[PDB]
Amino acid sequence: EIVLTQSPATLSLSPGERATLSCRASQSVGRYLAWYQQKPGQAPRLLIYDSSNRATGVPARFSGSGSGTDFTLTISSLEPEDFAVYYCQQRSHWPPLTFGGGTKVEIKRTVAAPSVFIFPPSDEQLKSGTASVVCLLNNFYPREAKVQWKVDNALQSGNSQESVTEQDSKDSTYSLSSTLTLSKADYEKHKVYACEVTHQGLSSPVTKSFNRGE
Amino acid sequence: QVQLVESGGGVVQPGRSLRLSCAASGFTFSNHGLHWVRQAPGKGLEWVAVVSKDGTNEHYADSVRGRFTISRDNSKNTLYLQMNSLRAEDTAVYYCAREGYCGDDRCYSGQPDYWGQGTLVTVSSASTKGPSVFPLAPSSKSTSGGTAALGCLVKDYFPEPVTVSWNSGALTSGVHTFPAVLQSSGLYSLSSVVTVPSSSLGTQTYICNVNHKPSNTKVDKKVEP
Amino acid sequence: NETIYNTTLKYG
Repeated sequence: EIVLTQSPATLSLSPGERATLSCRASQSVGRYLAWYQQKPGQAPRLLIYDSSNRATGVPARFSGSGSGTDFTLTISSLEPEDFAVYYCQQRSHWPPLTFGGGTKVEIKRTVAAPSVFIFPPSDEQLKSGTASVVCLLNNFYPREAKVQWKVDNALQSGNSQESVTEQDSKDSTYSLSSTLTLSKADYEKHKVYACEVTHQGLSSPVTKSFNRGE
Repeated sequence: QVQLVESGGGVVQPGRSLRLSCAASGFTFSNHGLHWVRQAPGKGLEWVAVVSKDGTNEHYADSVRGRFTISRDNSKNTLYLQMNSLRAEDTAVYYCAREGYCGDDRCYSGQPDYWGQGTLVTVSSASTKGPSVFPLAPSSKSTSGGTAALGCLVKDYFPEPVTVSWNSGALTSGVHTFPAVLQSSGLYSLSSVVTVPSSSLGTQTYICNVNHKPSNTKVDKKVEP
Repeated sequence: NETIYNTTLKYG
């Protein structure tokens, strides 16, 4: 198969700026390379085929270039509706028809530090035999953030899962939820539960913590 | 207008079978090859199969060969994907897509140009289970400079989806309902939170309305400081 | 009217 490598994974830009997206191939595809746009919940839409030909209804600000193993999609001046994920796809050597891994074009805004909140497990859940501790990181930018759980200062690994919202449509921030899950028996063996948050908007990492049963 | 409407996705157990259909209008059906392309949750696009415009030729992604069969009925403008021997890794939204015309001969273009809306296939051994709803109570440790956070933890349900509203949908400002996470149990769990003034914990009531139709679960939980 | 795309795979 011909593998397509897209870069960068994320482009963070403001409306009116130029976006340039790269698609590289593991071997030459000639000019048989296409680009799609996809918004959340929606199907892909064809933008470009044969490296540089625009499909129906595609505005002039989208332009494709390249041949062989080196291709780009350029958006000369980003409009609000242009923030989406973009995929390249080759048709020179198939099956299989292959796609790149996608580039997300996201809205850049000023750095915003998260507000951090911690929630001990509910008494009702503890009666059922499980303990979920939730750490909330609210309204931050950029998306990159590190959440570390510490239990009596011991750094936890493998017993938490996190979830992140899509970029907020009006303030362009993200929020993140991290859940530490323990059995009730394991949870009652320790005292201090802490969520330690590292983010570019904080001068130093922030810790939220509580004493079990307080 | 070109129209493509897929159906047939659903929850299915490993080893069992599902059949997808895609109905087409707005173009000369027999002039175009047809593709299936899938997208696993949080992942990119992966090609599945193609069938020639006359239905006499087809090709498959290596990982579905011997498991999925693509077919078409030109008399009904319908494309099919028979999905057998399903595996958890087959969980994805499946799109049907026509490709551009290439000529009168036995040809493919390999250029998808119109896509349907997608149909979701979820392969899992799990059984239907309603969620437990637990409060995320506001407190000293969820208060920051006049802002308090509270919420509901909707834990251990199957399958997706659940709906969460606050105060019967009247309160959406400050609400974040997070994407569900799949636990090692095979059950899902999610949190819905809202930030409010700390001055409002005694003057306002906050109730999360959780609905899980597969289990007929409807819970209204008042979240207390 | 439909765009005519180059053939990239044939069958027989």
